[PDB]
Amino acid sequence: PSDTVQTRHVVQHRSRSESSIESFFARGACVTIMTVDNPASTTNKDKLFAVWKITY
Amino acid sequence: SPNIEACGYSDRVLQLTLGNSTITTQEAANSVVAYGRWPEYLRPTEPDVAACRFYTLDTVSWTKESRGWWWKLPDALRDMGLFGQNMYYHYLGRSGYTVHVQCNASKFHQGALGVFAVPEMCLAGDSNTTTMHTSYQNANPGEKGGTFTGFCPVDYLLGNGTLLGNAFVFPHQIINLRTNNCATLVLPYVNSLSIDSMVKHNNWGIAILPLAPLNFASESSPEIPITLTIAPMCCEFNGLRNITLP
Repeated sequence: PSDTVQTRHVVQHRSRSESSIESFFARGACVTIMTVDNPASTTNKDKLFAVWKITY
Repeated sequence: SPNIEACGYSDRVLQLTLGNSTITTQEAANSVVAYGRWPEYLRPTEPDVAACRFYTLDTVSWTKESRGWWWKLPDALRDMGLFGQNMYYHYLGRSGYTVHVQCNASKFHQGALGVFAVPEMCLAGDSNTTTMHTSYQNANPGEKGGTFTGFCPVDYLLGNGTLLGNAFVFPHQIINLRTNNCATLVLPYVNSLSIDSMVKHNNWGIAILPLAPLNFASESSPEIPITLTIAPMCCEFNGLRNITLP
């Protein structure tokens, strides 16, 4: 109970698996939204292609 | 009497962690056992750590005018957690005391404190025929304590009518600024009975008077603080009464 010696800390681990590195980033998040289209008309801006540099 | 010379500065910081408390004493060594006796059990309910742990009284300012200070046991520690409780809930009670008086200054301050533990220290009022005299409340100034003067305890008369110079018959240590910073006095239970009532009778009496004046280098700290940490040792009390909660 009440105690404030100065030991290392107190006890040993207590389950910390969901906090680990692999599990910290195991979630995929949105990185970008690319906008294409299939126009019949000559739209040179949105012209079919959409280019995006892969960056977080 | 206390002609010791540990080291002079500081070496080892060794903390006394009893129960909930923590002290961090200047060192550990250099302590005086009153008469060569350790607080022992009556040859009862023994609370141990519950009651046996360090409690700190109020800190008082030592100044170039100070005449002294005095306290009573268990009296002072009557407002201390479990030891404060067990004192009012029982008709009995005997206890030892580890009076650990600390006083810190610099290599620039000079003076000398003599911590005197007077067993059965009744205070000045020259009515031999009718002693006790001063009211229960005056005689018991709690944790804030009382003070000597140049209820009136005269310093050179140790506040009882006997020349201060002979005070050195009672257990004591001299906190001499150039040497020791701490004073350790273990006082075992001393009274006419095997056990008695704490609320009415005062066992010991811690009296710290100045043997040397306080002189500080040019301009520094105008005053230095003295602290009294007291602890109940090997205590027992009989027997719980209608735990008359206040």
